[PDB]
Amino acid sequence: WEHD
Amino acid sequence: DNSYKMDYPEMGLCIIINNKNFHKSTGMTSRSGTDVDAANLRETFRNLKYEVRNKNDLTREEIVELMRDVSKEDHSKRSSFVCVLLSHGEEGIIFGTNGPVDLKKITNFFRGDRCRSLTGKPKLFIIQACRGTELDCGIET
Amino acid sequence: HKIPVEADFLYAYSTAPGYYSWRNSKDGSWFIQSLCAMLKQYADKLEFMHILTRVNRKVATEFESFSFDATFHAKKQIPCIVSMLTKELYFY
Repeated sequence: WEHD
Repeated sequence: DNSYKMDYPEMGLCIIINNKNFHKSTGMTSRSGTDVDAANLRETFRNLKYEVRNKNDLTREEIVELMRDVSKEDHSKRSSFVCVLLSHGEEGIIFGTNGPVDLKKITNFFRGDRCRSLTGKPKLFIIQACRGTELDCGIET
Repeated sequence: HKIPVEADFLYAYSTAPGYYSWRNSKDGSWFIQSLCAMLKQYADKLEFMHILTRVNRKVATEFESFSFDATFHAKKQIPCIVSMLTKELYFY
């Protein structure tokens, strides 16, 4: 879902 | 002579810097899930016989300080050194809860001349962070 | 008889240069979860470099992003192993  | 000596009394340290919450004046979305990664690492490395030391939500200064001190420790009886960084980041930059810091500044503390007890010993830096903003659309196989 | 001060270093990046790194809300980042799984399964018979190659394949093949925003949907990732080591690494 998310990224860094 | 092809393999590093891993029969020292101790395998070594395993510093894990876990950053999930960032200051509102930075613009970073809380890294939900990093808690699972931190815990998963801990158990994995404990089985590998490492002295695992976890650290949560560190700032620029605190990070650099933790590393400076660890590099000033006596690793003479240790066979290696592992450091896990879990946080936001850019190319060659790890993010502390309040600000960014060059990965180079951290790694430089463990160089062959700034840490004689680790000279000739494997220094592993596992990094979970971004290195830019490019998206890999991939291709079918 | 001396060595480079940059030798014996090994960096295991979760993604390639200039690229994003993906993370799941409940399972954890693809990299870490693959790295831990490969270590738990091969750290008793494989050299570290070989283990990280496995980590690369698992991350590149078994993962794909999902988002309601097309821009971040269906994206891939490849880990980047950067080794300045001079010997083989075995955890035992």
